[PDB]
Amino acid sequence: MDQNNPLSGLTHKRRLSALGPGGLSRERAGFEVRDVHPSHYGRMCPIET
DNA sequence: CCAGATCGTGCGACACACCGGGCCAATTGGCCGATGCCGTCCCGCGAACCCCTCTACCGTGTTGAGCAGCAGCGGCCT
Repeated sequence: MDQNNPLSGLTHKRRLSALGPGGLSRERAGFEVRDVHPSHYGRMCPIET
């Protein structure tokens, strides 16, 4: 857990990660899975990454 | 004006300067010689330490991209 301050701890939760066991690895993602789809509106923040 | 500080000079004392004598104190420091406790070693036995061996109802299966070489096949050529 990341405990610099209340905001950092809260933002450690509410995090969606696309890489891990069963996901896609860091070096393999193209440039289409790293884009802001127009369906992100209200489901995933386009600024905070 | 003239009298003590400074110094000259003088007499003595005198603290040693000598360089040579003639004995001594302190203080030895060696181990001398004699006595005694510890290191080393050679067993002595025993606890453990590691290796080898055998047991016979029977039981039968584990991403993308780039570049290059090989196998199968269409189709001439004889």
